[PDB]
Amino acid sequence: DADKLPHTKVTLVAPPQVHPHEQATKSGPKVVEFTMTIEEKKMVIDDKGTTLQAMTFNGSMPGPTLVVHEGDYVQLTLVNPATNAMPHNVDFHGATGALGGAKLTNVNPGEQATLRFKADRSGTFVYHCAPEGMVPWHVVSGMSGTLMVLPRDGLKDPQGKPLHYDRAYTIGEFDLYIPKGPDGKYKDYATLAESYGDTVQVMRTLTPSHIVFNGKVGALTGANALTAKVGETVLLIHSQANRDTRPHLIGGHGDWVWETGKFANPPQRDLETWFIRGGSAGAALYTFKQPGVYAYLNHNLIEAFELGAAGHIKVEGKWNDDLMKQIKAPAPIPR
Amino acid sequence: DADKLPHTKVTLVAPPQVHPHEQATKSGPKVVEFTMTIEEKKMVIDDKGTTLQAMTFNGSMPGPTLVVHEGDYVQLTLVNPATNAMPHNVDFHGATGALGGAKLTNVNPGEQATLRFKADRSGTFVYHCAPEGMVPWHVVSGMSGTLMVLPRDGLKDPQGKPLHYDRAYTIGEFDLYIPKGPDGKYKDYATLAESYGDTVQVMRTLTPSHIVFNGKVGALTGANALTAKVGETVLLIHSQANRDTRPHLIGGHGDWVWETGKFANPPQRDLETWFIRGGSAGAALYTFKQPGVYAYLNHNLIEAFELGAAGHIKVEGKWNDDLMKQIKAPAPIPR
Amino acid sequence: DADKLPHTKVTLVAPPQVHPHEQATKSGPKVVEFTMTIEEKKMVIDDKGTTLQAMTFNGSMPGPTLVVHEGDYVQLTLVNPATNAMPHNVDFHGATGALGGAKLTNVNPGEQATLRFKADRSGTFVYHCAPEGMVPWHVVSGMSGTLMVLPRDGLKDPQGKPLHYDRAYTIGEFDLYIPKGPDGKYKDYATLAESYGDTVQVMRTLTPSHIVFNGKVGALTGANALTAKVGETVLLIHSQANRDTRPHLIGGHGDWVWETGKFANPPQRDLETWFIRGGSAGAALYTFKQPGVYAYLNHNLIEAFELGAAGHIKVEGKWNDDLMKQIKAPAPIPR
Ligand SMILES: O=N[O-]
Ligand SMILES: O=N[O-]
Ligand SMILES: [Cu+2]
Ligand SMILES: [Cu+2]
Ligand SMILES: [Cu+2]
Ligand SMILES: [Cu+2]
Ligand SMILES: [Cu+2]
Ligand SMILES: [Cu+2]
Repeated sequence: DADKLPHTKVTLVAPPQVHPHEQATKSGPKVVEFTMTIEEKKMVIDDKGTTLQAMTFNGSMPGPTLVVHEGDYVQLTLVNPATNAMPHNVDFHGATGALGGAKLTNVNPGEQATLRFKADRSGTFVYHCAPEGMVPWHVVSGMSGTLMVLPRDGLKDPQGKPLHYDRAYTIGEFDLYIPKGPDGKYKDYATLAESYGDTVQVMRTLTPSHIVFNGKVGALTGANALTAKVGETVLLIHSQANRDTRPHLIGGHGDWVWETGKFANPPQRDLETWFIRGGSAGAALYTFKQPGVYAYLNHNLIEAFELGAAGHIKVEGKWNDDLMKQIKAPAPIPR
Repeated sequence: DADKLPHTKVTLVAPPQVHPHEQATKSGPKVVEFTMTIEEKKMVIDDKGTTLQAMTFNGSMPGPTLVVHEGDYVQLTLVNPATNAMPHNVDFHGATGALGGAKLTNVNPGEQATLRFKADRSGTFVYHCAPEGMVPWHVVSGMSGTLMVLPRDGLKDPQGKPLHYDRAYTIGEFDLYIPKGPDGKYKDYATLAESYGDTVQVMRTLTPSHIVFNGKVGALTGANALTAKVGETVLLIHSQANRDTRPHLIGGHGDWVWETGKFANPPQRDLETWFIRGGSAGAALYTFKQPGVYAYLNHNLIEAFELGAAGHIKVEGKWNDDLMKQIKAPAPIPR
Repeated sequence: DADKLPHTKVTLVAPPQVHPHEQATKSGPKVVEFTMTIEEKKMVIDDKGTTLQAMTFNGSMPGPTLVVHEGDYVQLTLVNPATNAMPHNVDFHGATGALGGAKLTNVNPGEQATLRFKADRSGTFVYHCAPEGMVPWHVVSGMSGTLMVLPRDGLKDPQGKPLHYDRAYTIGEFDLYIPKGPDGKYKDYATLAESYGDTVQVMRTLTPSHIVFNGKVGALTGANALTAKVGETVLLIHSQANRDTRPHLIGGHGDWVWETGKFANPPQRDLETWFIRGGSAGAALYTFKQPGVYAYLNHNLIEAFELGAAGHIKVEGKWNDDLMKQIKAPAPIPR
């Protein structure tokens, strides 16, 4: 009986980081408690000052990643402060029943609720807001994130050998539908409510205006690049709650990848590019072998470079000429 | 030799049901005989009364699912009544040769033809009309359905364990390209041929006006919701003859899924959302554990809730608080 | 050490053919040397005379396929002739470090460079141009191709059994973004640079004007249809550097398919339609069992038949009535 299990509290951290956690654990099932507080806020999403009347869990896109182990119970207190203007709820693709929890968590501004479910299936799973009658708007406006449910004995390759990472990063990719006025410029709305009708018109075209990692063009670049070093193994968690994407790490690979994001299935290896179906989260492991600034992107290259679905990984360490060597630098064609 | 095997006649049923059949069978190979009659008709596809100048196998979108076992031969009599305007035929993705049967089943109005092929590969396979030079149009206007070739000893998990279902449901998803006039309203055409030029313009934009399950918005909802109960295992067969989709059961999972639809391959488990490549049929098993109304949808949520790609499953039974419980109902935040 | 391994030179051949190679080999690792020369050129891409200001590796869309074996080193000399307008480079998805090679092969017109990398992972991998700030334009204008890294002991089925092909064909599929003038007709530009701004605005709409195999509508039809015969096994290599596609052989199957294109993973069998993610190359084997003209296409049928993503395979041999038979030819409905 779950009420009699030990309860532990986890403090969530902002993306792209993930809160500390164990992979293989000797611990038995717990009720792991989390709190998230909804925040509606206008956000600048590109270098030209275009804004999004956004909606978020915990003030970020994506929402923070919640990690537990298979057999644990997730107990979330969802808070919708009075400072907000719209109702919300939460649907966990990792949960069973009641439309993922959305039926049991309808919180209007000024309310909160607490939900518990058993995390009985391992994998990366999307959670997102889903108010009846306007699910897409709330999702495309920013309300999604990942629940990672690791197996108790950690991650395994297809032969049962253990796989281990030194660091997890979480990337949420958001297809945005920002309206334009008659002058062809993006509209800037004084209120969330005012953005609704025009935004739904754009959504229905199925053509996003921007596709961003972690909330804006350039979110994971420059000072905010992800970081690693040669010999380090990273897990890259990638969520897309509404639309397909095809992650790729330029100059690297997916050493082991769960593109459908479910760890009881054997991963695939050596992938150049993988595929995250809209409404899911997948995960890739990679162990760096070369230093340099890598790009991690959606390999529809228009969506990456023109619409924003690209970030970087700055990697420290020593260059390996056996893996790759510039035999002759760019020079005049022999005459 | 095929001519010397026992012949048997199966009566097809209208989607979303699937005609009665065995999973594991003791029976040996048979020539299984099916008849289908092409019906061109004007159908109402949304709640505003928009119409499609539709083309169907047997009067429904999708056509009925034909079920046989691996090793059986399928023998179809395709009738094109005199009252239709156009020539038609049939291409079975499950068959080998002559463009899937299409070159051997060219029936003009007033004609019929009979085709036999060996169903030597197990899986769900799309069949669709494919008249030379008119293929996209006949397919997007409704002419597709599923052939399921069950393995003789039934469905297997990756370790070879048997998987069994209590009820199969068949969902066809249709991307529709309905034209609009200068006033921005959907056009209503008196004849099939009248719809052609305008429909082709809309098709070339690759943007569907509507995406529907089983022929219309709301087809699998209300009185026509699918049904199940706690403890029951359903097989959800999903076809999309022209365009990708990404099925998801909200509040549930894909316990075992063949997203590429081919049963000699091992399935994957615990999927939140899977992927049906345009031009294919796939199949998912799920055993319900909670009662309630579930949504089964294409998890591009715009595609689902704005354009029509969603249905419901009403599930009877007892709520299980271990799996999910409302610890605290929505209430005001302590001030 | 790579410097001391034997070096051999391979002469590339024009798609759809692949240069002669072994599958299983007794040879040890080698540094395999290749040369490619970039050709910018205006090309006619459809039957009404529409032109693309194209960029190519070696004069063709796709660039030729490079075949080596796992553990070999690839050593490419990349030549950008004095007569081209733009800088180029190469990113091998099969290589590790320096953005796939891109940072080490920045060749302005009149320059060349030589890159070595270890092909330590088996599979079909995209290579494509990637000059900083112009990646999408160069890829969609035609600068991509496949590296096939064959395992030393050749292709294997899921149980470890060997799989052998008699002939490989390489199909590169290109989503094109050709601009239109105010009159609604496709623009025809005098120079490459003239095409830039307009092309970028089409690209951002995410809607291709054309999607073609090997450079143009009907490139692989008529006199240029691919060829085979009953009993022959072919390997069909399919690359898409920018956008998803869903290949299908009409009247056939993918007997064994690596849709993510990585040969250390077990393939899937009996596929009707497979899925090549944007930014990847995949591979399918089929053994022909019926003669006739097959269509090989992207099974979004609008993309295939309206936009151009279709070709043909003409197959010689003897019809097999057990696989498929016209029991009754089209004839009047009985009365
Ligand atoms: O490797 N894609 O830029
Ligand atoms: O079988 N696709 O036309
Ligand atoms: Cu919300
Ligand atoms: Cu969802
Ligand atoms: Cu037809
Ligand atoms: Cu087809
Ligand atoms: Cu280039
Ligand atoms: Cu690339």
